Amino acid sequence: KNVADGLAWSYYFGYLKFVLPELEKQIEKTSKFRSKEKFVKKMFILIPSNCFDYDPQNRITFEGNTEPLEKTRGGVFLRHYKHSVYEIKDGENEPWFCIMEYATPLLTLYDMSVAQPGELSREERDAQVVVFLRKLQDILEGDRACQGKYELVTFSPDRDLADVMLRKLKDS
Amino acid sequence: KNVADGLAWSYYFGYLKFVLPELEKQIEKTSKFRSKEKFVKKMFILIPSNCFDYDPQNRITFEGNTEPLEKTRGGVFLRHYKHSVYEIKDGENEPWFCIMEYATPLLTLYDMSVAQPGELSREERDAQVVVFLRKLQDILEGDRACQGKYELVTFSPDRDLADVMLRKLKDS
Ligand SMILES: [Ca+2]
Ligand SMILES: [Ca+2]
Ligand SMILES: [Ca+2]
Ligand SMILES: [Ca+2]
Repeated sequence: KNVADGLAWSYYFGYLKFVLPELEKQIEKTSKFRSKEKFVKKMFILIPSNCFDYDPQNRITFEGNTEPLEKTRGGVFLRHYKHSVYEIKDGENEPWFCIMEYATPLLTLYDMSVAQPGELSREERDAQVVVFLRKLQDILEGDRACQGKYELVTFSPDRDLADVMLRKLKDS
Repeated sequence: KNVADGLAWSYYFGYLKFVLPELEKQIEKTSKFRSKEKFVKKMFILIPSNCFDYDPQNRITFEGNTEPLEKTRGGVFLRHYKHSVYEIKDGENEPWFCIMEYATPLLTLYDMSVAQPGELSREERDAQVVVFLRKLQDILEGDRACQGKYELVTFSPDRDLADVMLRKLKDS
């Protein structure tokens, strides 16, 4: 029922609340990318459809991670928040540098329903997913510090990851 | 209602599923701690009570993090999972080295109810919390690979953090 709200409220208060309003800053701390033009300074939250290698042609490549985001809690607990920047080759053209995130709260809905159907039907989850994605927007859409600092991207086997991502970069 | 299950099912499939059965291994990869006895190789999930400095006497200290756990998914997405090891001073006696985690799915219930009461009441949440802790156990309690690799610890202002942790280490 209204549990997809709890997952979306946890993806925000526990992650996107403080990594999004500092994304630009943190990216401007990583030397290897500061003077690297054609780097869309925005977090792309990637959403897969259906069920189970998104890189056949091998256009995408891990190029490192941004400077961690030291956040201490309660005056004792330290936690680092870094992001993985990838390089997407546009044929012979210049390559692109983006930040992609494989959404964990959503993936745990796929993983669960494949391992615990009784608790989460593959269909009962399909409703929980559509609510999560639409709830996640309405939360961020109401946060000025996180506004325009992200983008939701959906792909599939027929929707090649490298292709769809290159499409989103020309319009960002 | 039955949403706390979704939070507990996401903390497992998205984190505890693969960091817990490898904790011992990862800790035995971090040079600074391999030859360091009095290091309880177990993850302590810390739970705070009520609402808002857990270190007055300053007995606890960040001593670094374990070797990250590179986990790639879909053949493209890289993600690092490290843990923060702290040093708890046992008076003039030898010091202890443990792994403490400030639980993210639970903290998002506290943070939320302070910022969005209408969506999550202080009481409606207090139920969601007690269910989460009881749900999280039965999931881990049913996974032999995660069994005995963790421990739930609860504290409060009257329950000094450095103090409560030292009793849990001597009783392991
Ligand atoms: Ca330059
Ligand atoms: Ca690749
Ligand atoms: Ca030694
Ligand atoms: Ca301290």
